[PDB]
Amino acid sequence: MKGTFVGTWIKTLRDLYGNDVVDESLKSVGWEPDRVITPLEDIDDDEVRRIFAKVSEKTGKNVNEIWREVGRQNIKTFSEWFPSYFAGRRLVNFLMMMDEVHLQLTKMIKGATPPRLIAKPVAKDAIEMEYVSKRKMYDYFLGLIEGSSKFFKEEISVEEVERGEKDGFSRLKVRIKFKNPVFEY
Ligand code: HEM
Repeated sequence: MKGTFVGTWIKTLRDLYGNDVVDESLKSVGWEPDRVITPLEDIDDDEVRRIFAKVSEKTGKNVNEIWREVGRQNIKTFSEWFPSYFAGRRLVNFLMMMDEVHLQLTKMIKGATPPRLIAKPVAKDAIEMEYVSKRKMYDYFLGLIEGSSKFFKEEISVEEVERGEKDGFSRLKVRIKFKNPVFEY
């Protein structure tokens, strides 16, 4: 994973659980709590897992709940960094462009493997969106959806339809219902 994003995650963990909890967890992995994450570096997926596992241990919070909350908070951060994706858009449009955004933002990186986030209309007031990734970040995905709803101040209902692994990929399909219509033309 990329550095300052994970850096973002770590910052969020500090806000939720305190500096003490986070410092120790970073220390348990061989980091200095005040280690600088450079603007370019990349941090391994498996060290992230270990960090989150330790924060879970020390807070008693299940790691899936922690990921969900990190996802909910992360949307705000992405609005600081990529304001154009948020400006002048409604929630439905925002969610519908996510698959492309993740391709566009990683296409320059050798060996990149972004999540796929394909969405399509399934009713006049609803989309189905499918998470597809080797990383199995199901709760982060769901949390990001919830955080988007909060950020845009547009209420939604989210129903999980399918979950599981296939072809070496994790997949999670949800149906998202918007409060008033969005696919009538
Ligand atoms: C402006 C908003 C957003 C931006 C700029 C953004 C960008 C990114 C980028 C660059 C990555 C790293 C991908 C990689 O290193 O392979 C990532 C990870 C991820 N993104 Fe987003 N994202 C945004 C919002 C969302 C939303 C709304 C969702 C779901 C609906 C989402 C789902 C995910 C997930 C689940 C990951 C973890 C990587 C994985 O599971 O494979 N993101 N995001």
